[PDB]
Amino acid sequence: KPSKIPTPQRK
Amino acid sequence: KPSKIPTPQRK
Amino acid sequence: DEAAELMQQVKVLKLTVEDLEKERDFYFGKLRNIELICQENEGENDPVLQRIVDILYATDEGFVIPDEGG
Amino acid sequence: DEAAELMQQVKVLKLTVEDLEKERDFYFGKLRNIELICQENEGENDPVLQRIVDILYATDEGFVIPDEGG
Repeated sequence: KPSKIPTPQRK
Repeated sequence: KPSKIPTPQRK
Repeated sequence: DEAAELMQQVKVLKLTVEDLEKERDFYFGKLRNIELICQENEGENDPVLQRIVDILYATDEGFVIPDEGG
Repeated sequence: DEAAELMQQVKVLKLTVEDLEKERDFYFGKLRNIELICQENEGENDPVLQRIVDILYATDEGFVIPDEGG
């Protein structure tokens, strides 16, 4: 699934 | 808004 | 040192807490807007709204639901 | 005692971590199923799906979006 949803970076 | 969505209890 | 690990723990936990609750809060605020959006468009209860309410209501045993009794 | 507070901290942080990441994980797993559901029913892009994609995409400055560049 398309990783465009907001995240942090973290690790 | 209607507090039916799953939670923990916590506090 | 004993407390050196302990204080480093609170470091890692602070970090995990800040990573955790930053997302917990952000993600949950998002969830608040989906629940009432379902009642905004129940009227037209398309499949998405049947599968995302399943999402919102993805509860199981061991998990608490508020206002339990109807 | 110095370490007594520190070890109690990890207690509170453990507790906050367990409270936090239990919801962070549960809530986020729910979020994974909404995103692809939008592409399951884009076709019929009703208002809910316009306002919950706004939900899913509720990003702002200071917040990281993956796959940034289109």
